[PDB]
Amino acid sequence: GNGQGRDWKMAIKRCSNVAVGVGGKSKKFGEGNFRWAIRMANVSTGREPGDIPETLDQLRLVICDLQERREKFGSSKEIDMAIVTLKVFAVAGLLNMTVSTAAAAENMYSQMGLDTRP
Ligand SMILES: *C(=O)CCCCCCCCCCCCC
Repeated sequence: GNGQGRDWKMAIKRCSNVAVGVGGKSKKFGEGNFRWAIRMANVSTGREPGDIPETLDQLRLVICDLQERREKFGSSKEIDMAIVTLKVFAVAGLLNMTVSTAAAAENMYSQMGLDTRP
């Protein structure tokens, strides 16, 4: 609540277009949503609530971590969603990509060899 950033406001505004439901009709991301993901995923990774990086490396790292934990534990829609959120935001943010659906973004991150397994 002090300083602002280009990639920050640009990422959020763009994320609004991202289709979390995957289909191209409502159910898109946003400010509150993006926060709910990073916030939850943060605590899940035994990391303080003040986790707000600004590098594609930091994002891809958080994913691999949360994935590893959620993996050995099984699978959870909640945590799963948070992951896909940080993914689309990372690509559509750092890469300023126009992710049509959170699902597509995650597919690219993994397809490129960033996210462990599909
Ligand atoms: C005042 O409102 C403080 C909150 C503003 C934080 C700025 C954004 C910091 C960078 C986070 C980017 C997300 C990376 C996954």
